[PDB]
Amino acid sequence: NALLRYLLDKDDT
Amino acid sequence: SYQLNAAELQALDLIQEAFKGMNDPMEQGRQATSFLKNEKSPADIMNIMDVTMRRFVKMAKRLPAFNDLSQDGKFALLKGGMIEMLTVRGVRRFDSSSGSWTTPTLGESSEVSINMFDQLNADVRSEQKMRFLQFFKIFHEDIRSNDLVISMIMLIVLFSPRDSITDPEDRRIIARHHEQFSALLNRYLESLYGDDAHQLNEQLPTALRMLREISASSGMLFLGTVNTSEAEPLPREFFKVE
Ligand SMILES: C[C@H](CCC[C@H](C)C(=O)O)[C@H]1CC[C@H]2[C@@H]3CC=C4C=C(O)CC[C@]4(C)[C@H]3CC[C@]12C
Repeated sequence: NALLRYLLDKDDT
Repeated sequence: SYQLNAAELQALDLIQEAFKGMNDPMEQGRQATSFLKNEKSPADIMNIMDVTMRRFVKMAKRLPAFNDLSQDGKFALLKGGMIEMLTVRGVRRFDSSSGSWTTPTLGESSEVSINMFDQLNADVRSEQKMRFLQFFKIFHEDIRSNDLVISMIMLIVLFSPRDSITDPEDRRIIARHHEQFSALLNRYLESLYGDDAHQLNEQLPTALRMLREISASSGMLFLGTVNTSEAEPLPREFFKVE
């Protein structure tokens, strides 16, 4: 689930 | 009085804030192209759901309730709840007349037919199709079309106890919010409908059982029908294609 984790952990700002 | 108090109204405002981008336009790219194709393949369906999935991640990250969890707790909730939330978006977006899903930024000529199931993995496609239609049918039309109700159902299922979440404070937070969102949904419906709301609350556990079952049985639906070079990676983390 690498991409889910990446999207969770990213700064969307 | 069934009128909402200030704390309840504020919780609803916050929920609407967290969900406010779900209906934003799509940019040019693989997902939009897939939605705009008249002849959709299984891969196109994965590309479409990618948009919704990405936006659920962003919604969750706005919620103080979600942000009180550990990072591992957040991850477990999203992994455990993604397809359930997606199925609820599916109920909001399904048109019984046309037998198709639409999206609020494109016109009615843009749709995903229910009969797309007929192209998926024959091991599971028939009963998933029937489960989706039966789940859709348990909702009153004015309730499944109410974005606030739909958003709250999404949060009730997102904040579900998950066996892999072991931090006691995460478990406490999740349980409390499950209860709170369920109670808030009932209060909202009481504020609109009075006593008639109570039948809807009594049906919620039946709805949730149907939702958990359909979502838990979805994982192999695309197996054998999709080339990985043509499908977004995020949905491929939830649906096994090879
Ligand atoms: C909500 C979505 C349409 C709108 C998408 C758009 C980006 C939006 O969110 O506005 C539909 C299209 C395909 C549907 C799945 C197909 C098979 C499915 C297989 C099941 O077993 C359950 C339900 C799902 C996940 C469907 C949920 C709703 C989806 C994602």
